[PDB]
Amino acid sequence: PPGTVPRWGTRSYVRERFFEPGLTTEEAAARIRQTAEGMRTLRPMLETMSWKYVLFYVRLKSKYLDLDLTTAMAGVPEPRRPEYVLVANELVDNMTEFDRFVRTPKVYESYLYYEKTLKSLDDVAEFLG
Amino acid sequence: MMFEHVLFLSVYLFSIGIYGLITSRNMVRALICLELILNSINLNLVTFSDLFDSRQLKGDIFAIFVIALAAAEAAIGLSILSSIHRNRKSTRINQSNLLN
Amino acid sequence: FDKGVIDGITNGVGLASFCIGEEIKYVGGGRISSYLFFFLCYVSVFLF
Amino acid sequence: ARAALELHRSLCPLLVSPRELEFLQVRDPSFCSVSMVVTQIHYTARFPDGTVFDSSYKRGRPLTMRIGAGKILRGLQQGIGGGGGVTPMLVGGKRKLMIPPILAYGPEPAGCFSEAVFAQAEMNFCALAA
Amino acid sequence: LHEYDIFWTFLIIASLIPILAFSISGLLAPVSEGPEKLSSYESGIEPMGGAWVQFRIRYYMFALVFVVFDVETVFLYPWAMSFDVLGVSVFIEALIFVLILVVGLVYAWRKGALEW
Amino acid sequence: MDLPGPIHEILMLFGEFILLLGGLGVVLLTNPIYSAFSLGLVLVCISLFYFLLNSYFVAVAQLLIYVGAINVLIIFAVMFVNGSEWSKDKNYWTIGDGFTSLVCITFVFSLMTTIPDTSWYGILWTTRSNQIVEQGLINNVQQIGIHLATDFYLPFELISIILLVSLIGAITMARQ
Amino acid sequence: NGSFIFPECILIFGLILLLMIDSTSDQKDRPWFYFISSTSLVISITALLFRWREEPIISFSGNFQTNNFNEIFQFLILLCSTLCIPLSVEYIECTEMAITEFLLFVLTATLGGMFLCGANDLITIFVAPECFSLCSYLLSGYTKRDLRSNEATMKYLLMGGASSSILVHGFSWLYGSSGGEIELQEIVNGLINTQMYNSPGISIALISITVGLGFKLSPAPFHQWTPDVYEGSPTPVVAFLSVTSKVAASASATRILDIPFYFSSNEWHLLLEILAILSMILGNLLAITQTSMKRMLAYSSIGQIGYVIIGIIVGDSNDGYASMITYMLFYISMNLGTFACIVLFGLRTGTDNIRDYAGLYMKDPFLALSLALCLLSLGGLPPLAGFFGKLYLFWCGWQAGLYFLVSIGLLTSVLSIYYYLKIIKLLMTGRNQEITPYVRNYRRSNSIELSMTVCVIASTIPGISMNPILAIAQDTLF
Repeated sequence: PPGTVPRWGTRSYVRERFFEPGLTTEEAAARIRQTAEGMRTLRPMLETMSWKYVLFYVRLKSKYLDLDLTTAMAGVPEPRRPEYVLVANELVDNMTEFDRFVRTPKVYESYLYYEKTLKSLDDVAEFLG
Repeated sequence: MMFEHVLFLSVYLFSIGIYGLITSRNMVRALICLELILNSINLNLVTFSDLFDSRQLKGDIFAIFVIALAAAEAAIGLSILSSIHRNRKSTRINQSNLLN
Repeated sequence: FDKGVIDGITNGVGLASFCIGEEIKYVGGGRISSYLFFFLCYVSVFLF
Repeated sequence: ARAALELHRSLCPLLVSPRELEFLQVRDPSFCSVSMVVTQIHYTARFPDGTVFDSSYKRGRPLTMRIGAGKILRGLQQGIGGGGGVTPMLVGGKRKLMIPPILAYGPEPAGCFSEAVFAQAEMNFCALAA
Repeated sequence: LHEYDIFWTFLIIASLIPILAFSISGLLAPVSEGPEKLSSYESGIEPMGGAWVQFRIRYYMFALVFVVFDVETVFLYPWAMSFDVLGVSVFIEALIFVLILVVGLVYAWRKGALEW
Repeated sequence: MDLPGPIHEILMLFGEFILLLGGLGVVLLTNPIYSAFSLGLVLVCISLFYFLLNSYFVAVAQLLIYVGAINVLIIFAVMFVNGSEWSKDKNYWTIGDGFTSLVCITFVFSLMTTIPDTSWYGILWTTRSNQIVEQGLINNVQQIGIHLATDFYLPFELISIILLVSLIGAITMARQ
Repeated sequence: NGSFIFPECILIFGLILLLMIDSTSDQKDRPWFYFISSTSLVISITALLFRWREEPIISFSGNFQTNNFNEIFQFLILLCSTLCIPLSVEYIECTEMAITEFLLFVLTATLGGMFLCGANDLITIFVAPECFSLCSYLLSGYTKRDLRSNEATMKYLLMGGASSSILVHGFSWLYGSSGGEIELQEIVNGLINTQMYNSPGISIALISITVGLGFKLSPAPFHQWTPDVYEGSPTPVVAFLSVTSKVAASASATRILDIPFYFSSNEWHLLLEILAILSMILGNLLAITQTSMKRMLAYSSIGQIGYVIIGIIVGDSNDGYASMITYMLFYISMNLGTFACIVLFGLRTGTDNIRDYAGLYMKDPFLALSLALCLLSLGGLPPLAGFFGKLYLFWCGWQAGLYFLVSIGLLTSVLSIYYYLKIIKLLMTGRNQEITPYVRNYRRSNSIELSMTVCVIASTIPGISMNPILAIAQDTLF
C-alpha cells in the first residue's frame, strides 16, 4: 500500500486550462472516472442543506467534465461509438439541470437528480477504459 | 472563476493603492489612496469568508470592523488637515521637510 | 611610522564613523514620499 | 511538495478492532476524559504501508486542537473524543489508529503545485494525548 | 434571500434607462447653439472670475460629526435583528454601546460644534 | 441561495474592467475632485462585487458607510486644497515616478505569481465541515446578527469608545 | 459577566468620569482630575495585584488572554502610565491648551495597550493596535498652533496607516490559507487539516506580518518615522510613546510569533536577526551626530535599545523570556528618568538643543546629577542597572549558540558610550564666558520632582537587587 499519483491537480484554474496546455487521450479517461466516485460524496452534503458547496463543486466538476467528455469520447472505440456520444447528451443535460435546481434551492428535484446524475456518469466512463 | 479571478484583482488594486500613496502630492490624494488600500484588503478578505467559514462568519465581521476603523481614520486625518491648512495656507505635502 | 601609521589607524577607526554617520544621515531627509518609497523597497526585497 | 524524512519507533500494538467505522486500537489509558474543549496531543502520521509524512515531534510544542467541535479529521474526532462504540482517550492515554478513506480527506488531494497527500489515501496515526 | 436575479435585471435595466434617455434625446435633437454658450444662468453680463468661495469651516464640523455618528446604525442593525433570537444580554451590550455615543453627542452639543 | 449561471463570469469580467479604469482614474487624474468621484465609482463597483458573492450585509453596509459619509466628507475636504493643474506628459513628476512604477510592479509580479500556485478549488475540499452547518435554519442577517454578539463581545464593546475618542479628537482639532 | 476585564472596566469607569466632569463642573477641575485619574490608575494596579500567580484560563469566548506572562506586561503598561501622567500634566498646563481631553486620550491609549497585551483573537489584536494608534496621531499632534507638530502628524498618520494596512493584509492571507481560523492557538490546527502549510503563501503572510510588527516598534530598516515624530510632538507624549508603545509592541510580537509560528522558526529567527543587527547600528551612528536632545534620545534610547530586547526573542527556549522582562523593567525606569529630567529643564529654560546644557551642574546640581545617573545607566556601566540588564541579556543568548549578535551588541554599546559621555562632559564645566544666557537665568526651586527622584534610584538599586526580580520573571510560559 504505497502512495498514489496526483496526476495534474496542482494549479489554480488559471494555470490549468489556460496556461499549462496539455490533455492527452486516455488521460481525460482519468478525470471522467474520477468525477464519478468524486461527485458521489455530496450525498451527505445534500442531506443537510449546504447549498453553497453543491454549487461550487458542480460548477468545477462540470467545467472539467465539459471538456474531457469531448476529448475522451474521441479515443473510445471509434468503429462503434454513437452511444458513447448518445450518453454525453444525458450526462451533460442531467447536470445542466442539476445546476438549475441548486441556483433557486429546491430539495425534491435537487435530490431526484443527485441520483439520476450519478446513475448516468457510471455509464459514460463505462464505455471508456 | 469566482474564487480565482477576484483575488487576481486584489493585488491589482493593492499595488495601485500603494503607488498613488507614494507619488501623492496633496494630502487629500494620499488619504484617498490610503482608503483605497484598505478597501483592497477588505475585498481580499471577504471572498475567503464565502468559499468557507459559513457556519460562523469570521470574515464579514472583520470586514465590518475594518470599514469602521477606516471611517474613523478618514475622519481624523481630515480633521488634522483642517488644522494644518489653518497654520500654513497650503497643503503641499512634499514641501515641508523642516523636521529632518 | 608611529603617528603616521598606528595613530592614523586608531583615529580612522574613530574618524570613519564621524563621516559615515553624517553621510548616511543626509539621504532622504523629509519628503514623506521618499520615506514611503524607502519603506516599500525593503518590503519588496525582503520577499526573497 | 510531497513526503520528507523522519525517524521513530512505534511500540508495536495488539490487533486493531475496527468497530464498524474505522480502525481502533488502544495502547495505554491513564487518567481522565476531556470535554468539548481545547486539547493538546502529539501525533505521528504514516502512510498505509510504511511512509511517514509528518510528526508533531518534528516541531516544538505538540500542536493543540479542539476535540468536540468539528475542526479536525472526522476519524480523529471519532477516535480521540470517543466515537459511537468507542471509549474516549484519557488525559495521558495513548492509542493507535488506521483511518479509512471515507472518514478522511476523501477521494481528492490537497494540492500546492504538488499534492501534499496522495489522492484518495487512507493513513495511520499514533496519537498520544498530553 | 433566494433569488436576486430580479435585482440584477432591475439594476441593468434602470442603469440603461438614463443612457437610453440621453441617447434618445440626442438622436432627435438640434445640431445648433453655436452661441456664446460659455456662461451659466442668472449671471451679471458675462460675469466671470472668482474662487475661494468655501465656508467649509462650518459645514465641515457637521460632516465630521455625522460621519462619526453614522457607524452606530450598521452595528445596531445586526443587534436590532437579533433581539428575541438571543436572550437579553445583547440588550445590555447595545445599551452600553448606544450610551457611549449619547455621551459623545452630549459633549459635541455642550462645546460649540453644532452651530449656525 | 446561488447565482443564475454562466452569466456570472460575464458580470465578473465587466466589473473587473470597470474597476481597473476606476483605479487608474483615481491615481492618474490631477484634478482632485475627478479623483474623488472616480474613487466613489470604484467603491460602488466593489460593493457590487461584494453583492455578487452571497454576502449581503458586508455589501450594503459598505455601500452606506463609504459611498455615503466618507465620500461626501472627502468632497467637503477638497474644498480646502487650492492650486491644481500640475505638469503632465508621461510621469509628470521626477524619476520617482519610474522608481515607483518599477517597485510596485515587482511587488505585483511576486504576489501575482505566488497566487496561481495554490489550488484554491482544492483548498475548498479539505474544509467540507466548516461551510456545512448553517446552524440548522438561519438567514444571512441573523448569522451576523447573533455571531457578532455571541462570541465577538469584546471588540464590539471596544469599538464604541474608539468612535467616541475619534469624535472628540476631530472636533478639538478641526476647531481653531 | 467576567472579572478579567475589571482591570480595564475600572479604567473605563475613570474615563467616563473624566469625560463627565468637564460636561458638568465649571472650573474646579485643573488640580482635581490631575489626581482623580491617578486614583483610577492605582486602583487598576491594585486590581491587577490580585491576579498574581494565576492560571492560563482562556478569555470571553476565548478572545484576548489571561495568563501570568501576559499579566506581567498588563501591569507594566499601567506602571508606565502612572509614572508618565504627572509629567504630561504640568507641561500641557504651561501651554494654555485644554487638559481634559489630553488625559482622556492618554487614558484611552493606555487602555488599548492593556487590551493588546492579550488579544489571542486575530481581530481584537487588530482593533487594539488601532485603539492604540488612533489615540496616537492626536497626542503626537496635540499642539495645533505649532508647525512641527503638524509634520509629526502627516509623517506619522501616513506611515501608521500604510503599516497597519500591510499587517492586516498579512492577517487576511493567514485567515485564507488557514482554512478559516482566527483563534491564535488554533492555527497550527486548521493549517494542517488544510494541508497548505508548507506551501508558498504562509511565507508571504509571515513577512507581511513581521514588517507591520517592526514598524510599530521601529527597528532600523523601518525606523524612518521615529526620529521625526519624537522631535515634532511634545516631550511628554514622546516619553509616553517611547515607553508604552515599545512595551505593548514587544508584548504582542512574542505571542503573535511564538504561538501560530511553531514551524517557521528557522525562517523568522533569521529574519528578526537581520533587523536586530541593523537596529543596533543605524540607530547609533546617527545618534553621534545629533545636536537636539529629543532627536538624540529617539536615535539612542529607541533606535538602538530596541535591539537587545529582540536579542533573545530569536534565541529563546523559554529560558530567556525572564531576561526580556527584566530588561524591560530596567529600561522603563532608566528612560523615564531622563525624560523627566529633560521635561523639567526644558520647561525651566525654554530650549532643547544640546549646546545649552552647559554649566547646569553649578546652577542646580541635583538635576544635573539625577540626569547624569540615568544617562550613564543607559550607557550600561557596571554598578548601574543597564549593565546587569545587558549582561543577563547576553549571558542568555550566548548560552543559546548565536555568536554574531552578542559581539555586535557589546561593540555598539561601547560605541553608544560616546554621546552619553559627551553630554555628561557638557554638564560639568565652569568656563563662565562659554555658558549661554539660558542656564545663566535659572531660578532653580511636588509632582515632577517626585517622579524624577523615585524613577532615578530605580535605575541604580535594581541593577544590584535583581535577585527577586529574576526569581519572579522565570515563571513565564507563553
